[PDB]
Amino acid sequence: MSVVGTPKSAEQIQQEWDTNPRWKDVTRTYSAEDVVALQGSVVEEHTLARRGAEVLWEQLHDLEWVNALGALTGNMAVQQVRAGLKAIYLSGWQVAGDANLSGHTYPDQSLYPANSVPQVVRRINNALQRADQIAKIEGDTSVENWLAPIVADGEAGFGGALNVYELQKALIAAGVAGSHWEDQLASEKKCGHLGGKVLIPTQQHIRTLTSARLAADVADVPTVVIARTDAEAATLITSDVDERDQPFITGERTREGFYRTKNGIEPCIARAKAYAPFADLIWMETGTPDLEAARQFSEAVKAEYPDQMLAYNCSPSFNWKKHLDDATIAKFQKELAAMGFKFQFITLAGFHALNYSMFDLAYGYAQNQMSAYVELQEREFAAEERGYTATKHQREVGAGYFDRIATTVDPNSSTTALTGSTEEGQF
Amino acid sequence: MSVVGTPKSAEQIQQEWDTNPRWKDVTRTYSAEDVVALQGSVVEEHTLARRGAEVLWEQLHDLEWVNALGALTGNMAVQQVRAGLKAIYLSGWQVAGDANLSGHTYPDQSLYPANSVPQVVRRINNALQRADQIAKIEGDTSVENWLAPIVADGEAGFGGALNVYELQKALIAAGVAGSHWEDQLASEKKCGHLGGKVLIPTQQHIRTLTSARLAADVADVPTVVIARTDAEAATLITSDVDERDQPFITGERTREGFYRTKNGIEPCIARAKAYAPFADLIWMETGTPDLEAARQFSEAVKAEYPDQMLAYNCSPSFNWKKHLDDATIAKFQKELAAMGFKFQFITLAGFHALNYSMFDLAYGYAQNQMSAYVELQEREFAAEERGYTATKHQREVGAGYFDRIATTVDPNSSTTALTGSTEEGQF
Amino acid sequence: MSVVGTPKSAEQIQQEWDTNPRWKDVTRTYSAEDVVALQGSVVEEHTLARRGAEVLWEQLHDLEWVNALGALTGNMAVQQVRAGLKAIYLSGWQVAGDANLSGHTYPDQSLYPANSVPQVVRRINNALQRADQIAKIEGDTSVENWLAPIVADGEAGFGGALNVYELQKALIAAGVAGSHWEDQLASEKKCGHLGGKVLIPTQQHIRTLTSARLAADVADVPTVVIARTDAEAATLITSDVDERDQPFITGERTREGFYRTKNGIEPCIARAKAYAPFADLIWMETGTPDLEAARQFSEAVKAEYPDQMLAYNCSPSFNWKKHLDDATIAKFQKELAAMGFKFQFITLAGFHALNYSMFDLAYGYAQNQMSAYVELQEREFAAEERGYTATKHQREVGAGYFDRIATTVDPNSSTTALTGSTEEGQF
Amino acid sequence: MSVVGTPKSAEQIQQEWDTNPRWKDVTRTYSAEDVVALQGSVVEEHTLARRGAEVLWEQLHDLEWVNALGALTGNMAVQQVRAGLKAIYLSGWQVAGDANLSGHTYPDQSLYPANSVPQVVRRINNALQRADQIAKIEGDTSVENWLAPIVADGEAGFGGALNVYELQKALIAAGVAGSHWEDQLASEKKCGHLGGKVLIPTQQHIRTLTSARLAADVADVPTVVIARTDAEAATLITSDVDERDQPFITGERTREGFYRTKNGIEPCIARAKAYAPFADLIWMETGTPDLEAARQFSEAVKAEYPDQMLAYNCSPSFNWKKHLDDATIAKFQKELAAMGFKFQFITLAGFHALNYSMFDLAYGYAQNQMSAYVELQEREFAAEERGYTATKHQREVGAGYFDRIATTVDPNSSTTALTGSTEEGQF
Ligand SMILES: [Mg+2]
Ligand SMILES: [Mg+2]
Ligand SMILES: [Mg+2]
Ligand SMILES: [Mg+2]
Ligand SMILES: [Mg+2]
Repeated sequence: MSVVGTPKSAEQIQQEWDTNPRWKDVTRTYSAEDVVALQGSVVEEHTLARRGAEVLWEQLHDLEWVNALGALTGNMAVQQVRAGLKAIYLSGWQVAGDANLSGHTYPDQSLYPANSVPQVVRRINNALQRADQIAKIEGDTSVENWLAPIVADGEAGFGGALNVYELQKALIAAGVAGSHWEDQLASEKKCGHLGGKVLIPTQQHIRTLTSARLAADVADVPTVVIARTDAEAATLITSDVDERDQPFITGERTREGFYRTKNGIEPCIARAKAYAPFADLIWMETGTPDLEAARQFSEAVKAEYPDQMLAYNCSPSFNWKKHLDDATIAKFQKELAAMGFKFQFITLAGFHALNYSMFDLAYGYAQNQMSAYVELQEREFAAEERGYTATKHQREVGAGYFDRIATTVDPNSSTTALTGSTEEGQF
Repeated sequence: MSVVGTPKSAEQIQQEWDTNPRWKDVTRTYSAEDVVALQGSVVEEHTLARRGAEVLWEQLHDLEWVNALGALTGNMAVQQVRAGLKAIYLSGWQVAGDANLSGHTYPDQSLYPANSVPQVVRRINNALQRADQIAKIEGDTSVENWLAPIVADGEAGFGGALNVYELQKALIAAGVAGSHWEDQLASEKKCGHLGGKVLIPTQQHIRTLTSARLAADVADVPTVVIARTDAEAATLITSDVDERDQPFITGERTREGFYRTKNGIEPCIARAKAYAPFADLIWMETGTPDLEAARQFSEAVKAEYPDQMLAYNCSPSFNWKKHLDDATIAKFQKELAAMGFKFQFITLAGFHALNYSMFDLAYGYAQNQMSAYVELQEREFAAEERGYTATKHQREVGAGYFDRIATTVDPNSSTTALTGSTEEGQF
Repeated sequence: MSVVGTPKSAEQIQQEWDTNPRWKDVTRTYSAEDVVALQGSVVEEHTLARRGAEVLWEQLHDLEWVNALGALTGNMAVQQVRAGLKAIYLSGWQVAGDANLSGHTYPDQSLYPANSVPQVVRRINNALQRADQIAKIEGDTSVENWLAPIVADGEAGFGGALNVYELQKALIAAGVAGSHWEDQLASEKKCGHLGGKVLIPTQQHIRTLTSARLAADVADVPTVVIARTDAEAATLITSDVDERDQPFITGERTREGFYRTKNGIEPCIARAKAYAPFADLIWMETGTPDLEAARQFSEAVKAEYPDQMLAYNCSPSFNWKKHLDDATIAKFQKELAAMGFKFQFITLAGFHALNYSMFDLAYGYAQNQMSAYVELQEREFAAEERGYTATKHQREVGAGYFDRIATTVDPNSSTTALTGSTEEGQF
Repeated sequence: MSVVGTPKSAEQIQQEWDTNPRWKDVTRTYSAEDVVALQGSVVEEHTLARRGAEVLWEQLHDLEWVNALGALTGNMAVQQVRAGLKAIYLSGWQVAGDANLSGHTYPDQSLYPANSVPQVVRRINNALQRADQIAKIEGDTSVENWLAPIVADGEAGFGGALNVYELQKALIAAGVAGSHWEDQLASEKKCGHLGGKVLIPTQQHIRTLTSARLAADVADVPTVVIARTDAEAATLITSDVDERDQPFITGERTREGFYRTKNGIEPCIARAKAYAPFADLIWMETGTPDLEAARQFSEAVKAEYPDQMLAYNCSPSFNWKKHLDDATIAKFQKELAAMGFKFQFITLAGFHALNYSMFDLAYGYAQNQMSAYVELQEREFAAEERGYTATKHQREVGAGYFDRIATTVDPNSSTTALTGSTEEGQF
């Protein structure tokens, strides 16, 4: 036998919950003994999840606010970090659209296999690790921490409390820093800005949030748990069993058996308060980018919970200039941070940048061929003064790093890559 | 017992070989009976592989030339077709860098799992199929053919003839139209524009081209087979056993057992000639974008095989404006076309478009937050006159197509997505 | 543009629904035109799905009955067919237990990723195809059909109607012949012999059966659709919306909002009758093997639907000796077949055979080392008289088939595998 | 900003290499600073790989010998440990045959995707972890260590030194304890007991072993590195470049350029000695299970390398009773153990166990239906005396464990699985 990965005792775990300020405003309805009972004889260490979660928590407290863009590939996350961004957002919508394990293009309705997001978390972490390895051998100290924390989409958990548990565990195994969970019926899940949304009862989402925390505790990592409510626009709910939901129930039913419910900020606020003890961050989806509406939500929840941090989705599902002038747009995130919205993210940033940049290049290329590509390459060259490095694509993906591996195994290797390359001679 | 998928007879196959103009200049050193014995009692129909290969072959003869850009995600290929391109190039380098089944970022050295490119082939077809389905329910006739032919990188085959066979079979099952195969040692494979390259003997590559043809024949599809030679810059070869290679052997050997060999256009020309009976297209990697060297290579091959189509890599591994003036860049592809270069491609187009667009957005975002994203969204709106559609990301990704499935199953469904979406109300 | 895989006209499909006996007893609530609307410009052929479904249907009408054993690996399926079986069962329980895409061991509660069963379907077809390729090379006419139809577990569809649709589509792409769908809540799905089952409303299961059929129609293949009811033991239902369900609802609720419902054969019979127009086979999960209960169910259904075929789970979750005697155990399937149970299967056969054989082997090995193994080898030699071939393991996994590919490419290869093998010299 | 996962200093690594008896006679031709240079800013902890490798190294010394059977599924490994076995062997031949990521059935020729064995390593560890978790909840302490060390097949590394590096790294991420590497040309790899084998030069294999050690060092885990030579039967070698290989070169060549070499125990002992400073265990492939040949190989090695442990493949490719008597067969492993073979394993145990046990059942089932199955269920019942537990399949697979998760999350949950089960009532 062995002591490696020996689980902590329940008293040690209790001590930590009582001692670490991380757990100041955090309610667990299960016991430390319950956690240990689920741990077996060996607890795998999850370095990147631990490191990420701790970094993320400090950033939410140390910065004015943390903003992120949705990344759907590893290289996308690398560029975000290279450009000075300090956190990464992993969008389930983007995974459905262009990066899931079925191989298919889907709308955002939880259609893809449930291990799809964990795979992209692991991909993003691998890509940042490579960027980190390359920087080290290059003596590049331009970025202090390549392993920026990742906050990923847990959707509606793909089923019940057990599905939620397995997803959080998978996300942790892959190195996630934070995960979010929404109070929608999993079998009818929608993007927050699609219609046809169905809520589940308040208590059912507390079970989800409890389940997400249990998985993190059993995995012995301080995963940041975010609760999201879709009650601003959802006109349906699965059941009227929960007394907290009954005030918005209208009596009318649909043919499927769903109850109609009165949507808006009011049930969002009540839901936020109920989730607060079980959420590190709280997020309500909205129909418009509106600062007053955000202030309204923020005030009401902080009245009850002064230190409860909030999250906001600066969604590309909004037509921004339709609703806001350049001046409000420019100050949007700053104002939001003043209200307690400490995590802010553009969910579909990667989808749009990728689709637009390839459309633009392919269109020019269709008309003018190489002239069109040369314009991009020249922009890349120009971008180097900003810190862009990917013009030299070979070193960017690690040709220099694997040369070092190769010469470590055999210094006189005849088959190394960078020496004699066009990159060496032309860039 | 059934007659679904029953194998043809050798006689039928032979007739096909004798009379189909597709096979005019194709040498097969195995028998039609050999093919049949490999087919068991059922042959699966590969619709996309068949359709793609037939469309590709006609475009090569119908169009002045077929050009393409490297796609590494499904959405990229969609935007390329939407912008008017008629074929998709699937780059092994890009798969190594940002889209392979290990989840890691790699340089272009055949490090990733051998089913990686096939998986991307299937993804790209899935994505094109989605765009096709959406076009049909939207009444969108702007794109003539959504299922553009995919030409994919078979690298050095990941081993010997059998690994080659299995890779070609997997590409076909995934629906590939064409595949290219290079005369390097698989265990030391490099991007053409990296150094450290090791050639295999001429006959070993003829064996590769034979295996790739054989897999296509057994799968019963007219897959376009592309032969690539890396002799312009490789200074090593695994063996001097082949008399056609001996004139360039120097005599010196490395510690690995590799022979030094004289690189340049001369051994490329000879190899291209030995490969011609086994290749629908021939491609030589070169160190610069140069019409004269292209002309030189084209002239010499055509003098011996007048109907031999060629392929040219318009590589991002070149510093284009360091080597050419804007006038020469503007005419490059049409000039190449005139010489017989019928398939032309920018291998790493995807990697650069993706990396540069995200660096630029993230950089802007870091300084201006929402102002930076809105500039992109506005550029997207502006692009609609050119044919861009992804600004409406919900329908782009099939929300309307799935709503159609939903209402087909249940016309009274209360939970369809687009009705009441912010997309519908703001776009 | 091309003719390959062009979709049929609505008129043509209608013609088939009208005139093909296959659809005699089949209700479709959507139209032929709805099917065409969803097929885009190109319809992929699915040879193995078509062949298997056609073959399965014929067998259901020819043989007294069709039985099968649950297979979780490809070799297992190969051996089942070798041993003379005519169909393969693909258990979701077994996939959860030992063959799903998360890599984890799960209980049967829809915990694993939704593309796990399609991947095993594809695996089993690949394995059978290799067995079929090898036979055609060894001139083995022993087995008449290596491509036995596969019937696969669709569970509760992993969510809503769209999740169901996507599962069926992926099952078909992998070459499934038939699929079964059960009337449970997916977020709380259970093995039928587990407790805590929650039913869905009758109409919701008709929605599922409809979705499964629609995916088959869109994919243009006559997949066998199987309807399963879990009403014998389930005491919970999600809603009281459906009038057909209301007679069993007690009026008592749970804290989650579920409704208590009266379980037993009576609701199973009512549900079966409701599912009948949408199901090629109907299957009632039961708590004990009981020829009497089976006849009761069988007679009640046939009274309304005389030609409705049924299916029966001979479940290892039963203690067979606690309930029955040797004489009846021997007649069991034959008697069921006379009541109209035309498809019969042992769900967990593979789990038990694999787990037991390995335990027995390992146990002996621990105390007796090589003696224990040598014994297994002897039985394998013995079993050769009954048709077993796996003792010559090299040729069993295709060493000779691949040698043939190798010599097809190059007859003079010095790197063939079987020549010089210890299989050639010791066997 | 974090110090979690900060790598050790060169000096600390150096100290471990100097003083820790683990690294006693281990040559590393690279430096401690070379290792650190490759580690980036963060080193991920690999709990199961560290634990397994440490445990395995101890067992190899504390125990008389360590023996193992090839496992190819997770359940298979659980039954091996349950039966008292102390280590698990992961066969590449078995992955090729029935458990690789292409989904196809293959002969043992390195045809499958290179990440296939790592996936089975992860699966096996997951399976053992589940069993550990259940046993802890059931108070079963009959197995002291559920997480038995896993020794895995690295084959010929799927290419060059960098492919070896990545395979070893993936094996470690998955939790491997040891890995073996053979001196064949990957592009022509064969199972040891097939023919058509090709050796690579001695120094090339040293490169392989050095790369495998480097990956383990960079990953900071004491992975057990095993070298295998295939020189006993191989009559071919890629090159005559290595002077240690020249004595066996005959001078004859093939049309492929390979060199004919004299096979036998002679080059095996020479290669064993060359590999010894780079291998924790040495393994020689034999034509027959002969104790005398093993004595001859062993003695020759210990005379120069006294502490060098050895490994032996008790292979099903041998017809065992065709060579040995029941008296020797029974003493075989004990005898080998004396000679210095502390690791012995049956490569294809799982294959034969699986294929036979399922052919047996399916064959009975085809004649006798349910009678055949109950025969099996009766044996499983009979085995609960020896410790067999899979009869109660629900608990075996985690039903009780997930019930505990469910009740921890919500003690009032009315949808738990075991209460009301047939397992709770019939077993
Ligand atoms: Mg989302
Ligand atoms: Mg809180
Ligand atoms: Mg390439
Ligand atoms: Mg099932
Ligand atoms: Mg092996």
